[PDB]
Order: sequence, then structure tokens, then C-alpha cells
Amino acid sequence: MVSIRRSFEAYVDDMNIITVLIPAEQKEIMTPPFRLETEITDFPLAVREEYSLEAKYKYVCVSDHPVTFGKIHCVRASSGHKTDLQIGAVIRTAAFDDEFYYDGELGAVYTADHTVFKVWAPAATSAAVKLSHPNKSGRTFQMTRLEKGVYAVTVTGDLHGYEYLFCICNNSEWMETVDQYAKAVTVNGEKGVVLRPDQMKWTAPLKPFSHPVDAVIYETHLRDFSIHENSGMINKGKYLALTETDTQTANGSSSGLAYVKELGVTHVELLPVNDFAGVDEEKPLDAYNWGYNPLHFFAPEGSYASNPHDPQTRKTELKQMINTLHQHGLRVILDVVFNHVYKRENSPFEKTVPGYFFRHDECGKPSNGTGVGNDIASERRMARKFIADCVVYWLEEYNVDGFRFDLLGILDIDTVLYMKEKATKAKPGILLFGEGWDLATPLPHEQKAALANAPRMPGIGFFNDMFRDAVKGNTFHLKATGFALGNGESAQAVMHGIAGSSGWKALAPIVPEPSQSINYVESHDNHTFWDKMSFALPQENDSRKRSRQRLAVAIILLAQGVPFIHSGQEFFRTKQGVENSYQSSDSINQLDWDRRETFKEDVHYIRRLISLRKAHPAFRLRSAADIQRHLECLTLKEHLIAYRLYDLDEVDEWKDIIVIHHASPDSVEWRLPNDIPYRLLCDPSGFQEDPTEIKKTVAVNGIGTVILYLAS
Ligand SMILES: OC[C@H]1O[C@H](O[C@H]2[C@H](O)[C@@H](O)[C@@H](O[C@H]3[C@H](O)[C@@H](O)[C@@H](O)O[C@@H]3CO)O[C@@H]2CO)[C@H](O)[C@@H](O)[C@@H]1O
Ligand SMILES: OC[C@H]1O[C@H](O[C@H]2[C@H](O)[C@@H](O)[C@@H](O)O[C@@H]2CO)[C@H](O)[C@@H](O)[C@@H]1O
Ligand SMILES: [Ca+2]
Repeated sequence: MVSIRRSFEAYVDDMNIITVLIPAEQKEIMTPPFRLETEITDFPLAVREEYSLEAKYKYVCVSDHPVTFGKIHCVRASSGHKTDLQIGAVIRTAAFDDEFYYDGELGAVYTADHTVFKVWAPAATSAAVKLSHPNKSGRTFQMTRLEKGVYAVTVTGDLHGYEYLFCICNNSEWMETVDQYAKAVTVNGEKGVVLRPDQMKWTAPLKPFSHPVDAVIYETHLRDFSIHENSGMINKGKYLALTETDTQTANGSSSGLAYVKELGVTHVELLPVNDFAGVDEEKPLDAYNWGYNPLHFFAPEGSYASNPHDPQTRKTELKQMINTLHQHGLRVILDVVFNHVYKRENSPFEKTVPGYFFRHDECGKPSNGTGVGNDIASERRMARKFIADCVVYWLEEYNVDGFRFDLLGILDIDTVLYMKEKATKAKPGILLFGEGWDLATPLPHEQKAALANAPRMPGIGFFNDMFRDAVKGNTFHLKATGFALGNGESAQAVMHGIAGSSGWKALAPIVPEPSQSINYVESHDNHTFWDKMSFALPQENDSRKRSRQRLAVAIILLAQGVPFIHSGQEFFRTKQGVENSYQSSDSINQLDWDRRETFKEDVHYIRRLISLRKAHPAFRLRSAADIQRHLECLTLKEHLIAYRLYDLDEVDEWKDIIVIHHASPDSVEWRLPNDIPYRLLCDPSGFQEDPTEIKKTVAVNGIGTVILYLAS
């Protein structure tokens, strides 16, 4: 690293403390007293303490007046030498935050007449906006510093179509960067772009969603969903593929939009659509990536658009896709990544205000609770502002219906409750949830938005890994098995999950209310359910495995809480044994519409389970108190579980409902709790056309589920 030649060093580590570092073989030359100078300034600096390091001697000096940011400062030694005051740790202090917190809008504010530019850089000494445009003369103008450390400049003319960059001067080193609030960018996100309002109109009004336990989530990646040669869609792997109506596979099976609507799902959860790194937008087929490498939080990814060179195109297509799903009665959830950025050192945050936006350990080095290099410090006031500003923007400008927070456990509770307030006001009924794993990040345990603190985050949901592992088997030991795979040691944990995970017997509650429990058995992370089971049960044929996976679905789909499904799970999706496919090729990640064809019958079974849940509110109790009054366990053995829903007058259309889950191939007899005749609605074979009546006892033959009901 080349660098500015300096006599010695000096940093501002607090609102009134300056740390002076002098090189070893100069200790006797560059000595105290020291003085802080600037235009019209010259005060003395007292020494509180001094001690030697391994290459330098250090002084911790104090000043009578608080340093004033925005102007260049000079530190003078008795020997006459000088050096420029650099930025220290003062940026992470509460005193600094309170002094510079800005509540207005930031970024590029457009008008056909003129454009106003604003950026928050409280510790810088200068700033400028750099404008360019293909064949149109480039210009760079100096910005003026205002209150709260905000720099701005107003440029006359219509700037639609112009590219822009900010130049921020920190520690006498100028850096170039795109606007953190950029709403449009060039190919591969090299620069931001100014664009007039696109005047997009939303023509598919949807009323506020009734309640969380009334939803059915379907997780999918935009490229995976339609890249297969037999997807029946024209815009393969693009935003527009999901807009294509009445699409079908070669053999005539339903696909795309028509397919998702037929299944009965209510919300479609998409993997990251903000601009990320990992795929060359100029040559998208050369690489693949899930999208968890944030570059620009306020703009869309380019590889999913028809044309990534025209700044407006990607925006238009994402909005059309979303509007179209709305027209067909489907809602949208956005996976968002506010816990880290890709390459911290080159990020807009770091180049504008060095060291402010990332958490640090006691040594003064970036923490790594995320495990990928950096942790965004949500607790800083402008960071919290940013996250809330971002969530509201997507809601207002893209009209989505909820968010899935990646690594929710890294964010702080106050920031989460603050954005929740603003988001629900902008869009009543949206869904808000995430993974609240306990992670090693520098925050007191009670301040993390982790699962353990669910009681303090009402209105926020969490992925239920307890229920997940109980049904499938521990996901960190390939060979481990769960109830669905034949392990009776976890049957009680399963009953707990069926009851909404809000307390059972001597088992402590996972969450306070069912609306906070996202029940699932598969996701984009780890082995798919089919692949994991294939490793744990190496001696079982395909027929038996299929029945165990259908069993895992019935357990989840008929449980109290919020059901969540991984795209392709319905037809035993496989990834060739790959455990972490974040960058694998298409042959590994694509949604196989050939397999959806082969197992149309098993997909039909899932479709019927979703229809049942929808037609009977008994499977959708609104609170822990109500569940306590209408749900009770009847039988609980190593391979057999039976519970029932009762007292369903005002509630359900049926009077009594009994559900039996069997996890072994043998055949057994089960005694009903009474002698009244019931209707056999379903058994290990599947649903029955025109229910037959049985009395006192019923047979449970092989792996599967049997459902009995009594009408009114
Ligand atoms: O290139 C940077 C980074 O890439 C790799 O990390 C990726 C993980 O391997 C991959 O599993 C994925 O992880 C994310 C989960 O899918 C998501 O559910 C949630 O848990 O967030 C995770 C990360 O934020 O994505 C990451 C990032 O691309 C590689 O392993 C790292 O060493 C490397 O630093
Ligand atoms: O054309 C600009 C922008 O307009 C709309 O966004 C509005 C939003 O509807 C209002 O509620 C309020 O928040 O102001 C926003 C911006 O002015 C569209 O929703 C959006 O797609 C479009 O880009
Ligand atoms: Ca990109």
C-alpha cells in the first residue's frame, strides 16, 4: 500500500480525546506539549497518560473544547512537526450519534427542473457528485456541508438517464462510491442512475391479510423456477416468466403461474432480488448464485431482467411480475439481507463513513457473527434509519406483502420493533419473520432479535427448527432420524409442534403464540428432505421413502401454526446429494418439471391437504388459549400418534376430527374414543372418494395418515 507520507500520527478516539502515535526512533525529537490547530484555531492538549508500544510511543491527550468535524485539523509537536488529524473510534460513540443523527431524506431527489443530491458523511472534510452519461459530457460539482453532517448540491436541468457517483474525502483520501440510497444502477452495479418516476400503476387491490396461521408459504428462487428446458415458459430464469399465464409442460401438466395457483399457496417467498454479486449480468449463464451478497439495497438485481443495460427495464419487469401475481390472488414475500454486505472494505457504507456501519470486537477489528466477514451494526442510529427506510421503500414502491429477514438474530430488538411500527402502518397485515438463531455478535443477549426473546417481539415470527428436527431428524448429523423416518424418541416433540409449539406437558414453550411459528421441514439450506432421508435410510426403496415424505407434509400442513413449503418438496426435489448449493450449476439447482410430471399424483396429495386446511378452521386456531380448549392428544407411541380437534360449534363445519399419523410399514388396529360412526376421509393410500363409515375401530395399514371426521 502506497500512502501519504506523515511525520507521526494522531486520531480522534472520542468527542474530546486525541491519541498521538510517534515512531520509536523519534520519541526524543517529536515531544510534548502538543497543540490542535485549524484556520482561526490553536488550543493546548493535556496528556492524561503515555506508554510505549512495540514500534511507537503513545500519548492519550485531552482537549478543552469538543473537536469540530468538517474542517481539517492539525496536531503540532514541540519540535515543530505537524500531522493531519485522522478519524479514530469516535464514530462509534453515542455522543457522536446524537450530535449527527439526521432525520430528513437522503439520496437523489428528482424533478424535471432540477435534482438535489444528499449524502451523510459527518466525519469527512469535503464531498462532490460525479455525473456522466454515454456521449454527453461528464461533470463533477463540489457539494456544500449543512447541518448534521449532510453534504448537498442542486443541479439544474433534467437529469433523467444520468449516471452518478459520490466522492467523499476522509483522512485526506478521496474515495469514489455509488449512493447507498441508489434506486437504479448500471450493468453489474458499477454506478447509480437518476430516473424520473416511472408512474407504475397497481391495478390488483388486495385487502389486508386476515391472520398468519391462515397463510401457506412457498419458497422459490427466480432462476431455479423456470430455467428447465421443459418449464413451459418463454422468459426462462427472468422476472417475466411468472407473468406467463396458463403454461404447461410438454406432456400437458400445469406449470409456472398456473401451477402455483393450483397448489393453493397464498404467499410466494423469493430469494434475494436486490442487486447482488456472484453472477455476471453480461453473461448470466456462466455462473449461478442464490443472491446473499448485497451490493445495493434499494435497487433490483440485473441478471433476472430482459435487458440489464437499460436502468429502468429491471424495475419495470419486477413490478409487472408482482402486479400480475396480485391479479391472480397471490401475495409476495421478500427475502432481505440486512446483516452483512459483500466485501466490507469496498462497500458504500465503509467508503462514506469508515467504521460506523459495522460492529467491532474489543480489539478494534470487525466482528464475524455472520460467518461471512462483517456484521452490520443495526443499533447505530443511521443504520436503523437505513433499514427502516429500505423496508418502507419496497412496500411503497414495489407493493410487496411481507419480508423474510436473513439471520434475524444479528439485528437488535429496538431496530426490529421500530421498523415493524412503520411497516405495518404502511401496509396492514404484512408478514414479518426470520431465522432467530443465536449467533456470536457483540450485543447483550437480551438485545438480540433471537428466538429466545420472542416474547418481546410480538408480531414477529421465527423458523421452528425444533419441529423441523423432530419430524425429519437432526440436520447436522446426516444419519440422524426423526419420527417421520422411524425414530420414536422424538414423538413427543412432534406432538408439541402439532399443538403450535406454545407449551406442552413439561416442555417449555418455543414461542408464545402459534402465529409466531413457521413450521417447515425443508428450505434452500442444507440437504433437501429427499436427499437427507436417502442418506439416513440407505436400505429403503423409493416407494417407502415417498410415503415418509408425504407423511412429513401432512404432519406440517395439519399442525397449528404457519405452514411453509420449499419449492419442489411436493415432488421429492433432489439436488444430487449436494448439501450447500449456493453456487452450484443449473443441473443441480433447477426445478425439475420432468419430475413434477412423473409424480403428478403425489403433488395432487399435497394439493388436497392444503384444500383441507383451508376448508376447516379447526386446523387454524388463532391463539394458545383456543388450542388448549379444542385440541387434545389421544395416543402417543414410538411409531403412532393420534390427536383430535373437538368442541367445534361456532368454529368448524365438522363436529369432531381425528388425525392418526403412522410411521411404520406394519398394519395395526386403533380404538376410537367412542362408538359413534365416523367418516373415513383419508388413509395411507390417499383421500377417499365419497367417505365410508366405520365404528369403534379402524385399521392403520402401513406408513401414512388417516383422517376421521363427524359432520353436524
Ligand atoms: O462469497 C462470499 C461467501 O460465500 C459463501 O457463503 C455463502 C454460503 O456458503 C451460503 O450457504 C449462503 O448462506 C446464507 C444462507 O443461505 C441464508 O439462509 C442465511 O443463512 O444467510 C447465509 C449467509 O448470509 O450464502 C453465503 C453468502 O454468499 C462462502 O461459504 C463464504 O465463505 C464466503 O465468504
Ligand atoms: O412513480 C413513482 C412511484 O409511485 C408510487 O409510489 C408512491 C406510493 O404509492 C405512495 O404511497 C407514496 O409512498 O409515494 C410513493 C412514491 O412517490 C408507486 O408505487 C411506485 O411504483 C412508483 O415508482
Ligand atoms: Ca448483480
